[PDB]
Amino acid sequence: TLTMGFIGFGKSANRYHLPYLKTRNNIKVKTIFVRQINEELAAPYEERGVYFTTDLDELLNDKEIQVVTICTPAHTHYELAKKVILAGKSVIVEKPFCDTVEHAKELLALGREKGVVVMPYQNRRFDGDFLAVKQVVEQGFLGDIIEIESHIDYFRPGSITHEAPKEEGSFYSLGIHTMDRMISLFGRPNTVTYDIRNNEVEGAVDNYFDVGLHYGNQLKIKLKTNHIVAKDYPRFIVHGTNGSFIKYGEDQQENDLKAGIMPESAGFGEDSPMYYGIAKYRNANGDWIEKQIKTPLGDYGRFYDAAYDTIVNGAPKLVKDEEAVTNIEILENGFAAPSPSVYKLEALHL
Amino acid sequence: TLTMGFIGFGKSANRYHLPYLKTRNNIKVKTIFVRQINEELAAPYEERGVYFTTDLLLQVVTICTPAHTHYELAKKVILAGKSVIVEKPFCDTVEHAKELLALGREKGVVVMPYQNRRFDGDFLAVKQVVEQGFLGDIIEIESHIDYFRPGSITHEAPKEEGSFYSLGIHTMDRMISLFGRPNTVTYDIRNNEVEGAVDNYFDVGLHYGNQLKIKLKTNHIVAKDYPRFIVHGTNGSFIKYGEDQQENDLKAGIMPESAGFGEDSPMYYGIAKYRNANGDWIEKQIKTPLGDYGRFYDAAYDTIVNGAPKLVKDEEAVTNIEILENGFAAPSPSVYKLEA
Amino acid sequence: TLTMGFIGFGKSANRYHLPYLKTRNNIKVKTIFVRQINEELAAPYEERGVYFTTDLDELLNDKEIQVVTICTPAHTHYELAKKVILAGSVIVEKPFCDTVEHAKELLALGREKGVVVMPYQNRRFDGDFLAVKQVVEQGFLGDIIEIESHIDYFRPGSITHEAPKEEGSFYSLGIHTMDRMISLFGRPNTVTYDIRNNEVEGAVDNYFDVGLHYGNQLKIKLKTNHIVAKDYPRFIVHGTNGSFIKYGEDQQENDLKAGIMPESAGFGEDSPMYYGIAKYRNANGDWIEKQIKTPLGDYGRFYDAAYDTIVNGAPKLVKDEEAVTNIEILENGFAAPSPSVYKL
Amino acid sequence: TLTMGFIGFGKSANRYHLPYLKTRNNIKVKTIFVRQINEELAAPYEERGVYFTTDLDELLNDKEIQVVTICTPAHTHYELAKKVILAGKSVIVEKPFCDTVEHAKELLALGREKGVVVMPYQNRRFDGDFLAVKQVVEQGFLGDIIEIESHIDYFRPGSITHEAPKEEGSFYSLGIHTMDRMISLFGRPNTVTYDIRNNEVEGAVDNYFDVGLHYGNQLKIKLKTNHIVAKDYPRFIVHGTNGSFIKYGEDQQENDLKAGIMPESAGFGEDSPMYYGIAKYRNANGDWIEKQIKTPLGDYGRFYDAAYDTIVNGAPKLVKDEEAVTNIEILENGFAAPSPSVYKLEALHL
Amino acid sequence: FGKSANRYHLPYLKTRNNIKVKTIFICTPAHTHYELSVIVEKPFCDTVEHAKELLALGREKGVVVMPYQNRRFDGDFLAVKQVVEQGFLGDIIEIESHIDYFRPGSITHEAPKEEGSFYSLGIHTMDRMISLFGRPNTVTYDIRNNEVEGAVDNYFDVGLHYGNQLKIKLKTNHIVAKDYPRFIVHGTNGSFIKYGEDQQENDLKAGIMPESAGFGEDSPMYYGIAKYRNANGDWIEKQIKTPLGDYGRFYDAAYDTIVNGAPKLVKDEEAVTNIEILENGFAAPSPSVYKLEALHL
Amino acid sequence: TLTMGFIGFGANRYHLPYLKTRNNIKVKTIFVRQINEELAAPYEERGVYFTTDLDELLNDQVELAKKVILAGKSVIVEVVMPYQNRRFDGDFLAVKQVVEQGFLGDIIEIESHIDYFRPGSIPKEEGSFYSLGIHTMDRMISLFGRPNTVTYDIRNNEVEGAVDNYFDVGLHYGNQLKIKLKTNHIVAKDYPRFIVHGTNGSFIKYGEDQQENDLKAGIMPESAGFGEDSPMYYGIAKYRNANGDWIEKQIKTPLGDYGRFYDAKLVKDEEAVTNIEILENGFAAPSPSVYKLE
Repeated sequence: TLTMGFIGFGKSANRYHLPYLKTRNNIKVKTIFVRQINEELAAPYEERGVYFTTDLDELLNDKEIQVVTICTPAHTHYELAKKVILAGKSVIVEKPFCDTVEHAKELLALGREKGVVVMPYQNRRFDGDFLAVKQVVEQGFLGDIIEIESHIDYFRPGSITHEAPKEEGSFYSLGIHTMDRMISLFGRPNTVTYDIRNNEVEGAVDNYFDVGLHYGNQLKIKLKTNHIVAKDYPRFIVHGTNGSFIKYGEDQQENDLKAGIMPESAGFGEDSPMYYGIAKYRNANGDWIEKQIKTPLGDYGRFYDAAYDTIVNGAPKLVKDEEAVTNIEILENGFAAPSPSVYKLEALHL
Repeated sequence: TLTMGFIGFGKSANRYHLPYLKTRNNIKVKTIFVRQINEELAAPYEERGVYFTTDLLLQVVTICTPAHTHYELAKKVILAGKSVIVEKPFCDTVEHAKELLALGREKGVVVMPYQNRRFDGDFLAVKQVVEQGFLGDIIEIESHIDYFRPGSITHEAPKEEGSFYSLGIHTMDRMISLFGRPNTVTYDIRNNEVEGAVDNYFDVGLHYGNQLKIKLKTNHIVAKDYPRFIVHGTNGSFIKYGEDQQENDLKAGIMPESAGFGEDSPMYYGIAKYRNANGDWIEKQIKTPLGDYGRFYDAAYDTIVNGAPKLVKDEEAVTNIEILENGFAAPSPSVYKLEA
Repeated sequence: TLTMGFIGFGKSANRYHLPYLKTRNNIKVKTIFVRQINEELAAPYEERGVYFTTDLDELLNDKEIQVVTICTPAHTHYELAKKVILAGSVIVEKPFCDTVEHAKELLALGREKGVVVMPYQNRRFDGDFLAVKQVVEQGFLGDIIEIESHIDYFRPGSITHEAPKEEGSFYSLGIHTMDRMISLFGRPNTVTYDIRNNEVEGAVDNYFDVGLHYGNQLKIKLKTNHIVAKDYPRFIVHGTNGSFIKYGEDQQENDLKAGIMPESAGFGEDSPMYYGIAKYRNANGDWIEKQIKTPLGDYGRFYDAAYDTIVNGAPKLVKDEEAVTNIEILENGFAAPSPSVYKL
Repeated sequence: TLTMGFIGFGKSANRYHLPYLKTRNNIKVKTIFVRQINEELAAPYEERGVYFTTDLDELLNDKEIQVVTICTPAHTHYELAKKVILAGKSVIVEKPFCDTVEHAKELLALGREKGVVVMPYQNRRFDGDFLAVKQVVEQGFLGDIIEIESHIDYFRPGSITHEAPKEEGSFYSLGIHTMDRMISLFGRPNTVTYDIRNNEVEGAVDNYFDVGLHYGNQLKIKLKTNHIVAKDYPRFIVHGTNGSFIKYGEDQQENDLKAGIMPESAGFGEDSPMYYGIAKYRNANGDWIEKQIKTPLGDYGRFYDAAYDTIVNGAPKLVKDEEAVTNIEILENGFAAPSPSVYKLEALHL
Repeated sequence: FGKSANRYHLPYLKTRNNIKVKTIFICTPAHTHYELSVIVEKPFCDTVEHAKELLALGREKGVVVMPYQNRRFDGDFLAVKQVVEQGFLGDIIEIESHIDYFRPGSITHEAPKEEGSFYSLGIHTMDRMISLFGRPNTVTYDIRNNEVEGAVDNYFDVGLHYGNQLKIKLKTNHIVAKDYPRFIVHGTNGSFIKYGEDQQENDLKAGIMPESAGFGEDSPMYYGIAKYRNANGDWIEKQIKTPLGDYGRFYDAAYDTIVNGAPKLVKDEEAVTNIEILENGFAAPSPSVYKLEALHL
Repeated sequence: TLTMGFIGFGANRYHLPYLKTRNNIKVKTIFVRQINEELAAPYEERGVYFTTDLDELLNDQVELAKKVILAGKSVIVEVVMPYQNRRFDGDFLAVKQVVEQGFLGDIIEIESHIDYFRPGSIPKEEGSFYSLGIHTMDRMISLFGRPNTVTYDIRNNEVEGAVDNYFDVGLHYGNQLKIKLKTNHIVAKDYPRFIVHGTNGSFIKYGEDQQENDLKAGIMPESAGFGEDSPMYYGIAKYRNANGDWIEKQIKTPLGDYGRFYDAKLVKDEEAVTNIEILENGFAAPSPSVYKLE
C-alpha cells in the first residue's frame, strides 16, 4: 500500500484531501506536519494511526513516507516541494505548483534525476460538469470542436475591494483550475488573449478575467470568471461542427463538503437531473438529435487514485509536465503587459 | 410630405425599405433609379405611382446599390440639394466618412448611415432595461448573431464583404449608440473553416475603463444558440433569447402592414433577475418592444422636416467605421486604443 | 337592418347564437318559436324586442322575418327546413340534412324561391382553426403533407344508447372539423373511414377516424374519441418546410358555460401556454422555432357573414359545394361496415 | 372636475399617489401642505398648477378644495382626518385609518353627518394578482370557494429585531392590505384565528403572522406573512368545489415605482405571462380544463377614479364603512390575547 | 384481515425470511382497537389514558407494544428528514405537511371521531413530524367537515408550535383540484419544496408488488427542490433525489427489538403525544388552542 | 456454450458489437467471397475466422435462407426465427411494461411512430413499410396478437410513382382496441414515440431508444451509460385509480438491450407468419385499401 504524509493541516487539507482519503484502503496517511498542533482539529485523526509533528525533518527523514502532499500558503510551495524531492519522496502540490515558470521546470527536472513523481494537485479535473464535457469531446460525435467557453462566476459585489499581488487574484486562484483541464484535453495553445482586471476597484487585485486560448485557426476555448453575474451562464458551452453541448450547473462536491456532507454518504457528488447537459447534433443522415447526457460522477478522490496507480504501478502521470509548465506560463504572462493583451506561445522543448 | 428616391432596387430595397414605406403616408417615393430595370419585381410599385429610370434633379435619396459605389454615389447626391440615407457600408474608409459628413454639413443636407437594427425588438428590450437602470452599473454585455451554416463562407475576398462588416456593423452600432466611444478594442476576426477565406467569425470586445465591456460575436457553427443578449449589472441581469422576427416574416412573404408583424413570442421575452434596494430578488419577464424597421424613416422624417436631431450621430458613424477598419490594421487577435 | 326568427330556444340558441347577436345591432330578433315557453329565459329577451310564440305558423307566416335559424333537435331539421323554405332564408344548425339528396333538394329548392340556404358552421371561427388557417395561407411550412384534427373528450360511459346516424359523434362533431378543413383544401379525391363505439357495440358512433386523401401528397385526418386522458394536440400540421403543433381548443365554449358573455373583455381569448408552436426552415436552410399568437375567435362572425350575403349580396360563407361535399362524406360513412373506403 | 389637496409630501405621496394623478384629467391637485418643501421634489409639480405651503390653514380654508388626502405620519391620522372633516371636505386617509376601532366609527359618523365622504386609502385593492382572484371568484366557475390563502413574504432574516408598538409590526403594516381586499370580497367573518410573533427575536415586534378568517363552516381565508421564505409560496391559492386557481408572482407596480418607472411608461401594470395564474376546474359535464388567466391590469390610480366617481357622481363608495371597521377590529384583537388565539366576531350595526 | 392486511403488510413480508406469518383471525376496525407484544394499527388508541394503560400493561408481561407508523418510511418524508438532518437550511422556522385529494361529496355521513380524517390521516403526518421535532409546546386546531355542517370531519388544519421560532402545520382537504407541495420546508438559510407523494400506495393499488423492480420508485419530475445560501452567501438551487421508500422497513425495526432488542422504532413518548394531540383537537368546538404540558411516564 | 456463424458481414452495427460480451457464444466464419480486410480488420484481430467457402460455413451450430436451413444448422433471418431486435428498445419496453400491469385498464388505442425529416431522401421489399414498418408492427403483434382486419395507406408523399416512404396502418383488434403504425419522412416536429390510451388513462412517450444513435456515434454496448434514456423523455402516464383520484407520474424507461435477443422460442411462429402476411396483403389492392384476416 501507499504510505503518505502531509505538510499543512488547513482548510484545503481538511476538505479536498483527507475526507476522500478515509475511503481509500490502499492509501496510508502516516504523519501530518503542522506549525502548531490544534488538539481539537487533530484528535479526530489521531484516533487513527495518524501522527502530527511540529518538526518537518521528522517526516522528511522518515523512510516510510513515499509521497507527501503540500497544502500550505503559496509563498512556501517552491521551497517545500524542493525539500521533499530532496529526500526520496514524491510530491503533490496545491496551487500554485510554483511561483515562476522557471522554478516549475526546475522542480520537474529535479524529480526526474531523483526518480520520484512531482505533480501539481488538479482535483477539479474530476468535476462532474468537466467530466461530462470531457466524455462528449472524447466521443467526438459533436464533430470538430471550434469553441468551448468555461465559466466560474459568482454574484458577490463588494467581495474583492483591496489591492494585492497577482498571486492572490481570481485568474491565479480560479483560472488555474479551468485553464488546467482545458489544456489537459486540447494541449498547449499557440496564442493567448488576456482580459484581466477588477470591475469594481481600479487597482485592486483582479476579480475578473476573460482569457482566450487559440488553437490553430478553428478552435478557441474561453476562460471566464466574473464576481457579478446575477443569472448564471452555462457552466460549459461547447460548439462543434456537428452540434453543441450546453451544461448548466456546477459540481456540488464543494457545497456538500461545506455543508458537513462527506464523500462516503450516498449520492455524494451526484448531479441533479435537471442539470444534465443537453446535446443537439445532427448525425450523418442529417438527422437532428437532442438528448441529455447523464452527468459523470464527480469524485475528487479520483486524483488520489491516479497518484496511487502512478507511483506503485508506474502508470502514466495524471498531470503531464508539459501541461503543468504551460499552466504557469499562461498564468504568468497575463501580467506581462497592461490588459487587454496578446501573447504567443513557442513550442515546449523539455 | 417627404419625397425620396432610391439609388438601387436590389434584394434590400425590396425587403427593408419599400415594404415599410407603404404605410408612411407622409412619405412619397417619386422615383427609383436602377441600371437594368426588372418590371416583374417593379410592377406592383409602378402601379402605385413610382417611376423608374436609369439616369439622374428635382429632397433625399436612399443608396442601396452594390456596396462599392456607396461613397461615389454618396458624395454625388450631396453635391445635389438632396439629403442622404446610405446603407452599410456607409463609407469604405474613416476619412471618406468624415468627408461626406463635412460636405453634408456645409451643403445644407442631412447625411447618416442606415442603422435599421437600432429598431430590432431584442435590442429595444435591452435598451429599455438599460435606460430604466434598475440593473445598476452595467459591467458586461454580449450581443450575438449566429447561424449554423457549416460550409457557407468558403472563399477569399476583401474585408468589405465578410461577417464582421456585414452582420458585425449592426451589433457594434446599436451598442455604441448606447455607451459611446470605447477606450480600446479587442479583435479576434477569422474564418473557422477556410484558413484564408473572408472572415466568417469574429469576437470583438469594446472596453470602457475598468467597469464596462461589451462583446460582439458571430459564428456560423452554432447548433444551440446563445441568448441574443446577455446583460450583467451590479444589481442584476437580463438575458434575452430569440432574434427579432421582422426579417424572417419578410422572407415568408409577410409584410409590415399585416397583424402580429414584428411581435415577439412570449416564450422569448427576456428575463430580468435583480435585487432592489431592500435586497429582495426579483425575477420577471420583460415584454419585448415591437420591432419596426419603418421607424428609421419616421425618425428621419422628424429630422429633415421637423429639424429634430438625427438618429445616428456623427461621433457614432465615424467611431463605427474606425473600430470596423482597425480590426485589420494587424493580424488578429490584436488590440487597438481609441482616442477622442 | 336584417330581421330574423329562431325555431328552438334550447341550449344552442341560448349559447352560440343569442349572446353573440347582443352586440350585433343591424340584426333584429323579432320572434322565437318553441314547443313550451320557459318565461325565466324568455323575460330577459322579452324585455327587449322579441316575441315568444308557441304556434309555428306565427313565425313562418310573418312578412318581415327574412331569415330564421333552426336550432331544434336533428330529428326534425329536414322537414322544418322546408317550411321556412316554402316562404321568405334559412340557417340550419348542425346537422344540415341526413342524406346528400335531401341536402341537394333543400339547397336547390331554395334557389327556386329566392332565399339563401346555408348551414351553421360557427366553428369555422375557432381560434385554433384560424391559426392553422393563418399558417397555411402564408405557407411558410411549404406544401402541407398532412394535417391532424382532434375533438376529444374523456367521458367513459358517456354514449351507451343506439340512435340514428344523425345523433352520432361523426355527424355532431365530425361535421365541424371536416367542414373547415374542406373549406381550406376543397373537395377530396377519396375518403377513408372507421366509425364505431369503442364501448358499446350496438350504441351510436362515439368514436371516429376519418381520412381525406387529397391526391398523393396531402392527407388531412379527423379524429374524435371519448376516451382520451392525455390530449393529442388540437391541431397537427406537417409541411415540406416545417411543422405547426397547436394544443388547446378555442375557449368561447368554456367561457360561455362559465357565464362569460361575448361582449365581455377577454372573451374567447386563448392563453400563451397554448399558443401554436411553429418550426420550419427558410430558404437559407436555417431552423426557426417560434410561437404563433392565437387569433381571437368570434362565433358571431358567422351571422356577420350571413348578414352580407343577405343584404349586400356578398358571397355566401358556406359554399353549396362544401355543404354538399360535407354531407356526402358524412353519409357514405355508413354505406358499408367499418372500416371502409369511398371515392368522390 | 374634482379639486383636491394633500396634507404631506413624503415618500408615499410621491410614489402611490401623485405619479398616478398626473393622468386623470378630471382631477386637479391645487395645494400640497408640508412642514418643509423640498424645491427639488416639488419643482416638477410646481411646473404644473400645484401650490406648496407650510401653513395648514392655507389648505383647510381653501373653499375650492373638495377632498384632501392625508399621507403624513400615522400617529397624526385621527387628528387631521377630523380637522379636515370639520371643514366641508371629504377625506382619503393612508394607513392606518385610525388607531382605535372607536375612533374609526367616530370619523365615519362625523363624516355622514358633515355630509362628506370618508374612506381609508386601500390601493392594494388594485394589485394585479388580487384582481385576478377577484375576477375568477365572481365569474364563479370554481364553484363554492372553500379555501383561499394569501401571501406577502420576503427573505430578510435579521431585518426585524427591535421591540416596538403593535402599529409598527407586519400585521399592521402588511396585514391591513391582504385582509382588507379579502374582506371587501367575502365580508365580515364569524371568527378569526391568530398566529402572531417574531420568529427571530422573542420580544421583538411581529415580523410574522398567520391569520385565519372563518366564514361559516365551509370557507376559510388565510392571511400569511413570513420574513424568512427563500422559495416563494404562491401569491394566491384558491380552492373551490369545482377546482382551483393558483397564482404566482406579485404585482410589480411597487418594484417599478421603486425603480423609477412611472405609471405612464410602457408595460407598467402588466403582468409577466409566465406568472398568469393557472385555473384547473371541471365543467358541469365533468370535463377538466386547465388554462392560464391573463392577469388584469394593476393600477393604483383606479382608487382616485373611484373616489372621483363617488364624490362627483354620487356613486357608491369603494371602502365600505363595515369593511373599514372590521379591518381595525381584527387587527386590534390580534393583540387582545396572547398568540395563538381565537376571537369571535359579532355582527356590526353602525 | 382485509384492506390494510392485504395492502400495507403481507406483500412486504412475502420477501422477509426472518419473519413468518401464520394464523390471522392486528388491523381491527378503528372502533374496536383498545381491547385487543402487540402491533396496533392506526389509530393506536382512542383516549390518552387508554393509550398509556394499554402500553403500561405491556411493560408488565414483559412484551413490546408499539403502534404501526409505516409512513415514517414514505419517500417524501425521508427526503425532508435527510435535508433537516444535514441542516444546510439552517434553523427550521416552518414546515407544512399536506395530504389532500379531490373527492367532493365523498364524506357526507356522521360517525365517531376516531374514524375521521384527523384520526385516520392526521396521525400519519403528525407522527413523523413528532418523531423529528418532538412534543410541541402548544397546538392549534381547525377541524371540520367543509361539505356537511355536522358530518364526521373530512378536513383539518393543525399547527404544532415549537417555541417562538418553529411551527409546523398538518393539513388535509378532500377538495383540492390543484395540489400543494407534499412538504414545504422553510429555514433561516433556505427552503426545500417537495411535490409528489410516495408511490408505494399507487403501485400497491396497481397490483405491482414490493418484490419487483421500480416499486416505490419516485420520478425526477418530483424530486424535491432545495434553494439556500452557503456561508459565502451564494444562492444554490438543486434537486435532491428522493430516498427509496419501503413500508416493510417497519418490521425490520420491530423485529429488531423482539429478537435483538434494538431501540423501539416508535418511542413511547411519541405515540402517547400523538393520541394526546388527536383527542384534544376535540376537547372544544373548533377552532381552538390546546397548551401541551411536559410528559412523564 | 454454443457456436455460431454469420451468413454475411457488414451487421457490424446491430449484431457483433452486442455478441462480444456473451461468453457462452462465439462467432466462426462470415460467408463472404470478397471479405475486404479494409473493413473486417477489427473482427479479424479477434479470434474469429474470415472465410469465403460455402460449405466451410455450411458444415461444422447456428431464399439464401433455404440453404442455411437445409443443413442441420439453425438460422435467424432479418430452431428458426427472424431477427426482431427492436423488441428490446426502451420505448417499446416501456409501453409494454405499462400494459402488463395495465393500470390504464383496457387499452383502446395506441400509435407507434418512427419518423424523420429527410425531404428528398428517396419493389415492396425496398419499401419503407417493409423495412421500417415490420419493426413497429412486429412488437405490437407480439403483445396483443393477431388482428381481425387491417387498414392500409401506403404511398410516397415525395414523387407520385416511387417506392413507399410513408404509411398509416391500423390493426383493428375487434371493436374496442385499435393500434396504428405510422411512418413519415417529412416531420419537422416529431409526434410522441408511442401514444397509449385506455379506459382509465394514457401514457405518452417521447424520444426513441438511443442504442442506434450510440452505435452510429462510436459508442459500443459494453460501455457505461450505453442505451440509457434521458429523464427528459421518460414516459408520462395520466390515469385514475379505483378511488377516482387522478395520478400523473413519469415512468423510468427500461434499459434497451438489443443483445437480449441472442440470449433467447421468443419469436412465436404465428406472430412470424402473421407479420409477413400483412406486409404482403398491404400491396394487393391499390391504396388506400383494406384487408380482412382469417
